[PDB]
Amino acid sequence: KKQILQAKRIRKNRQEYDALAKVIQHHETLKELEALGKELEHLSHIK
Amino acid sequence: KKLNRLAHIRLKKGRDQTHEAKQKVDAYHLQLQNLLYEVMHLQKEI
Repeated sequence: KKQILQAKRIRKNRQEYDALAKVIQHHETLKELEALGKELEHLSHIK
Repeated sequence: KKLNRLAHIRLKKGRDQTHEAKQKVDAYHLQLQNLLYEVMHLQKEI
């Protein structure tokens, strides 16, 4: 019974974590911005 | 001969009573094993 209470607590924590993961899903970005800046510099040199 | 027959009959009765007690203990142990399996599975799920 104590373990069932603990499992209810763990299920609430897992639901909160799943809500957080779905909210986040709803380093690479900086590299993409750097590549876009290099492409903009190349386009400025071409212009 | 009469003493041997009496002793053999007493040994048979004693072995039968022991077998009955063994069956009772085995039933109690199976109930306890079911309880322990339930507890273990409940701890595994929780």
